[PDB]
Amino acid sequence: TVRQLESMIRLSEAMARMHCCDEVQPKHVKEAFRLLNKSIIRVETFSEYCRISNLIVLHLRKVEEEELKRSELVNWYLKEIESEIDSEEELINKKRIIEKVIHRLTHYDHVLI
Amino acid sequence: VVGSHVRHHPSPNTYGVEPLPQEVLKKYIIYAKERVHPKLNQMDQDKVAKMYSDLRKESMATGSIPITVRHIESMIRMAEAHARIHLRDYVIEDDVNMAIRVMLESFIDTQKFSVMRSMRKTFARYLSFRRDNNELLLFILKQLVAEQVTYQRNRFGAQQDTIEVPEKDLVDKARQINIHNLSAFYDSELFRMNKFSHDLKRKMILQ
Amino acid sequence: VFGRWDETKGEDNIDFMPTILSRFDMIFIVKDEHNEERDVMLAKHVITLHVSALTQTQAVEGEIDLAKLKKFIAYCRVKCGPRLSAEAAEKLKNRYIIMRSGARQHERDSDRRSSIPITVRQLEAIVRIAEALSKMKLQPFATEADVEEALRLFQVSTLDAALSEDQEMLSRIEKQLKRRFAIGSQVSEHSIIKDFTKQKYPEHAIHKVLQLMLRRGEIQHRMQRKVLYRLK
Repeated sequence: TVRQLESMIRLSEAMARMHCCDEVQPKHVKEAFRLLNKSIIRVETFSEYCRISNLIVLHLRKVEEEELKRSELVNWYLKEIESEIDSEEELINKKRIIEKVIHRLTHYDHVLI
Repeated sequence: VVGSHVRHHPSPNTYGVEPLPQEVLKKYIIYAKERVHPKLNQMDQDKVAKMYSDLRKESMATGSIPITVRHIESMIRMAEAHARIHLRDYVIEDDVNMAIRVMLESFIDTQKFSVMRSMRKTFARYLSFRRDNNELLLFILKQLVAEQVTYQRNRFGAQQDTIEVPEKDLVDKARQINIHNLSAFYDSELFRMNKFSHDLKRKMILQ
Repeated sequence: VFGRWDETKGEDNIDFMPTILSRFDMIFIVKDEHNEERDVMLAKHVITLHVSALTQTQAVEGEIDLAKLKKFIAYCRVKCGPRLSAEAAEKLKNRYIIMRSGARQHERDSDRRSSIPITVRQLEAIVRIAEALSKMKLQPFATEADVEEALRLFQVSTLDAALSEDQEMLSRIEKQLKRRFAIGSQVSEHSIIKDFTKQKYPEHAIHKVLQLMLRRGEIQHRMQRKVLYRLK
């Protein structure tokens, strides 16, 4: 939040006081920014599943709002990926993965009906 | 925030022409409270009744949190408040419309996603009183930009250096809102404030 | 209990135990009866009251002033107190026996314990209401008309609260719709309307059931407002 901005300003002032300089220069701001970033720790649980789910939700909601079935969705996703997959083995593996993910989303997560 | 911090060391952005000084504002408030008593002798009951009936009918059609009599009373209060601002001894249609808009916005903002979206789509007529079409077009452009950025972040895994959007989608949405001209929006100050640019060579909007 | 009344659910809308409910003489239930023509009347009445509050404060038709009404009520309470008569007592006996028998039959048929029981306390409440009606006229003895009015009021309040054919018919429609619908299937509103009109049920009941289901969240709109689908 903005409290982080105030903390950054305070840390820059503290660093300037430490170095006895009369003005705040970008080095102190960079140090404060680095320290604040190192303070934050990411949560460990998966990202690929979230990205695929978000893409599916975005596509389905765009289709619904602008104006398909499960097979149509899978075909559209494969068509979009076409430029990214070079071999048939990877294509079929990704197809199985997305089919399982869609089944989980429809049945387990209840996100899609 | 940084400017405020820098200014107060020990050693004009709004569309309004000029904000009033605090003492004049206090005197205005005192005078309005002391010597203004608006009257409702010129109210239009038919429009209010029709609006209330339609609101209740469509709220029950949605089926969640129907409107009641209370809001109307609040609306009346707000109308009187507006009549106190302009020192009018009688309430006119402008204050009633403003109170209706404020009450409808407050009621709509408390609903959930689908209901709020449906109500916003249905009641665009009342919520647009004394509004700016440029603001609505800016909202549409922001929605489109947010959608594009979300798609880019989800697929590519990182943001790109530039954001582009076709003009045709904005034109179609404006037609849906019954707007057919956008030159004023391009020349509007809000367009430059949000750092948007329009390219006729590609018929695109870039940010 | 749920924040708004659910007509089809009937009971379970009251959290109070039957013990505390037995003490109350009368129980009234008010619902938001949505009529298009009624809301206009209410809005116009409210606006007219707000407008006329500034100018005149006068009785509509012979209404008693607040101070005069207060003094009159105090005088009536202080002055006298009436008691019942034999014929009214016999009539109330017969009516109470019939009401208790009907309540027992209704409880047996519905196969569910009523949250609003009928006991001797209700008989005493009816006696008290009749006595109050007689006291209102300063008469030393009550008449049959006061007992009839008290019985009418007690019916309209308590029997309507406890027995809460329209609601049973709505329950029938709800059961039929639950049996006909399936999870994940889509149904057009016109199909439902035609099916239930061929069964000769009123359209208003069907619309009310659909609105209640929408409130609960079982029914959702897929394509505009023409086709509905079932959720849980």
